[PDB]
Amino acid sequence: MVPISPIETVPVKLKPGMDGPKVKQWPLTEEKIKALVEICTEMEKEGKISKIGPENPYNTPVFAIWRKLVDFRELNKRTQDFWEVQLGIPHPAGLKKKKSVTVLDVGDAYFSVPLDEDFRKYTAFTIPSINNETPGIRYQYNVLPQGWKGSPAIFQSSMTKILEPFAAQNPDIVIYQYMDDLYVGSDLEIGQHRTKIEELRQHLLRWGLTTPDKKHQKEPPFLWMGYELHPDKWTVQPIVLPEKDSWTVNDIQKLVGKLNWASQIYPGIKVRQLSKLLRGTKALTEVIPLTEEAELELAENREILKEPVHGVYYDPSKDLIAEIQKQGQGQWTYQIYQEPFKNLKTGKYARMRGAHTNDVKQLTEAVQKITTESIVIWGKTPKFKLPIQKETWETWWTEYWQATWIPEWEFVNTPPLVKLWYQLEKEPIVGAETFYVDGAANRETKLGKAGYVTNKGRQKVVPLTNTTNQKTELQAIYLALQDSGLEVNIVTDSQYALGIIQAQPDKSESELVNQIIEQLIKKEKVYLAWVPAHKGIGGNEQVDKLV
Amino acid sequence: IETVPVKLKPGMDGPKVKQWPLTEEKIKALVEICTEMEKEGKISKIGPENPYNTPVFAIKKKDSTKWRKLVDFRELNKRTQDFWGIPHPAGLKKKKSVTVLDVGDAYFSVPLDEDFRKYTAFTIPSINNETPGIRYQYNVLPQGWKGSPAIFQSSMTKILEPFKKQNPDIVIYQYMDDLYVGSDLEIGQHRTKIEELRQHLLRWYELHPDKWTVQPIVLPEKDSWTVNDIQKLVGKLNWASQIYPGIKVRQLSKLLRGTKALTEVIPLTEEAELELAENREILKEPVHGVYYDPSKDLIAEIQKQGQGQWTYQIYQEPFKNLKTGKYARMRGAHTNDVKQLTEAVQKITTESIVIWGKTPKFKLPIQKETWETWWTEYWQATWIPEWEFVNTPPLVKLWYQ
Ligand SMILES: Cc1cc(Oc2ccc(F)cc2OCCn2ccc(=O)[nH]c2=O)c(C)c2cc(C#N)ccc12
Repeated sequence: MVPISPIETVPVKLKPGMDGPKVKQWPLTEEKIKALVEICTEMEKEGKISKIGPENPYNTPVFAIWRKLVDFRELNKRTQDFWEVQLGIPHPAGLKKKKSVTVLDVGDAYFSVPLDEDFRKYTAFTIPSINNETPGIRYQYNVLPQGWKGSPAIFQSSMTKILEPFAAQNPDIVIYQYMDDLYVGSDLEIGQHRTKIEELRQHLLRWGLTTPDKKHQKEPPFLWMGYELHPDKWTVQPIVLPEKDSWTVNDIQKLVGKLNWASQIYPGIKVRQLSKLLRGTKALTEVIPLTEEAELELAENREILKEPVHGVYYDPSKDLIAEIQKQGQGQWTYQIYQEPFKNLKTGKYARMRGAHTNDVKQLTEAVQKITTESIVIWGKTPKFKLPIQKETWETWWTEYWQATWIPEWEFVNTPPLVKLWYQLEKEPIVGAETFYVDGAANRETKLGKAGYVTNKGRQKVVPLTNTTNQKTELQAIYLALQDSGLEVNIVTDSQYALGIIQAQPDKSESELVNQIIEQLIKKEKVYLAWVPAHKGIGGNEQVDKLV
Repeated sequence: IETVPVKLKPGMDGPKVKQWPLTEEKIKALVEICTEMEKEGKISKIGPENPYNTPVFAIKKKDSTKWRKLVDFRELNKRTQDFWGIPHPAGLKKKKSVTVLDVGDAYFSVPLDEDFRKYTAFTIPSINNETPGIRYQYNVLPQGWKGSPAIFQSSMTKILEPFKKQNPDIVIYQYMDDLYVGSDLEIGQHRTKIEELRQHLLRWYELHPDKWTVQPIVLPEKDSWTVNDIQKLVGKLNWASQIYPGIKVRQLSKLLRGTKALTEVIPLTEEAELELAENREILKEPVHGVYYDPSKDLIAEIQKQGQGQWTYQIYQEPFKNLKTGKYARMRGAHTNDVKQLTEAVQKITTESIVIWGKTPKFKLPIQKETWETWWTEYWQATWIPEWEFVNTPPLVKLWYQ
């Protein structure tokens, strides 16, 4: 009998100040009891468990569904925290093409790994005897129980420790490790590859790990985690979109999720009009009608999901390129590729929740997103093709009050182009009329006034109902813009209005602000000056709008 | 050679902090470095029984192509028990010149308390989550930890004792992995003495505090004023009135009377000139009742002025500046705002370390996502400060210009 290499156990403790679980065993049918007796008998014969004496205080409930099911929920609540490296999964677009690839799924994953003996007394459980006229049959685990909190991490660590020397001795092959599966790949010949796979499963057999003996149970195409993996390409598993004349909130969430999942390879996927209906959530039962925008959007999604699209694999010897296009309404779409028309992957970016915004900022955010995603997937930052002129970005970042940066990029011309719509003067304009504006509202009656006086004698005061101070201060500026020439100087005391305009939005949720923007766009030169209120500054009249 | 027991604060579990994505070259650098460190017993591989994690990444210091490993021990530092204290050398900021040395290599000699080692756990990440990350824990004193210098205080004292007894006019301070040495010598003599101290540390960044001071509020001097000029002046004075008590602007605002054009020239009255002069006199004086409170946080605000110029203010209570300044140094940063901001934050933090012996909390004029994406690419400092992000443009920008 060839000795199998010993697998060192991982020391495990319960959470501090806690003790092992004691739970009353559930009553079972005689059939269930017999089934469990047989199963646990063969398991005890296999060494997975062992009978224990009455000394052990701790107990876990067991069920039969025959297949047994030990409910470790309480022990899981009482077991220590573990390090989980399973956050995130490998993305197909990040894989490098290999001439020969093998998939190995280890049978009896958790039952091949020994458990810390000082912890085995906490995994104890009992089998109810017939009619309960005898003491229940007591058992404890000697290996990792499936359903336990610590099983995946320990199994993973053990597997890694076992695989390390083979990997070190084989730089010519690459091994990916995921749960109960190993994915080997090489650019070697098929014979040499199969040979090295035999070597690997032998090396695993030395530690007592079983791999498929036959021709490996899975061959291309591989269906894995919503993906379809083919030898020369990857894609997603076929999309399923339910069609019903009555939609609930949960159905909306599921549809949104599905579309998001499809959007990583299918370019042009949009999800705004459907996500807007997720306001006032937490109620899963409801009937929400769809607008024409949402219906045409979903029809467009059915139009894109009409024919299959494939992504390619990654070649480190070629440059990494990300191109971005504006879709409108705060929506952005991007394609990451190396060869033209052949995408590695695709994606989208929706603007965040804000009162005001402009295209350049959103583009920047998109760039940051794509950058982080790229670093995760390929470990490098891609070169960018952006629908924005170099000179535009120059003016923007040079005059922007915030610090801002984009990595290496070039201008692609694919309209709509991102542009700066208006620019304020840094100095007062000579020969331009000077509009001193002001607005003020009554807090109680919600009645206000907004207007201006100018150096040429031009005046205006407009009365407003249902308004606030800020609204009148904006309204005054808007009035100054409406009734002035192509060039204009504007004086205001509103830190609010100046605060808004100095953020340079090209779009807003306030109609008044949008109109102010539309006015600015029509102007040639605009100088916006600020002064303190109620300082008795001449030309600035609070008394004119306070009547 | 003897480990001193180190615990955490009551009711605080060890740090669990997500490791952020790293580029391939940085990952390889960290692999090489940590392998070499593992062969030297400085760190050891750990198992899944360790839940704790601290972020880690790679940088390149000044005048060096060699990658350096940097651990973000911030969370572990704030979760580490308070170590007690040496009063800050207030004479350090008063010295003519100060040189900063990297005494980090000395920490790897002293072993770390075993029971505490599980809290210094970190992870080298992999690209595309192909393989699980490599997990290490420290065996010796880690660089970047606040406990490491506190433990090495005695050792450092015994080592620097002869040099201290030799030159009583030389101030020596220690912060984290850095050793600040101040004096009044000549740059050549400074460099040679630094070589002497370095060789003294071997067998066992010129910074001039005198060329930096606080800054006053200055007002323009003009022969002729425009309506705009006077409006900006009145604005700045009205602002400064929040700081200086006796500022009045009524005689200047009286000039603006009526609605005139912004470019129209207004001659000043005698009352206005008098008021302006009085305001000048007021501004020439320092600020009333401004003190430093060691029990309070230091706040640093940074404004982007454009053309490579940046202004900053360190304070505790609003309108009570403890320090003001203007970083406009240009090295290789011409096309990159974020690099400029990062170097600015580093310099300000350094100054703060020299003056008060602790780092300030920053308020950065940058979007969170941008900064979080790019700040590690230009960070040469062994420590890290705390920061937040101001999303609303300040009006005071040109008032510090
Ligand atoms: C994540 C991964 C990699 C992999 O394979 C690879 C394993 C190691 C490597 F270095 C490189 C791989 O792939 C590069 C790309 N690729 C892919 C499939 C193919 O047929 N040919 C090919 O070239 C395979 C089979 C996988 C199989 C499953 C399943 N079921 C799930 C995840 C897989």
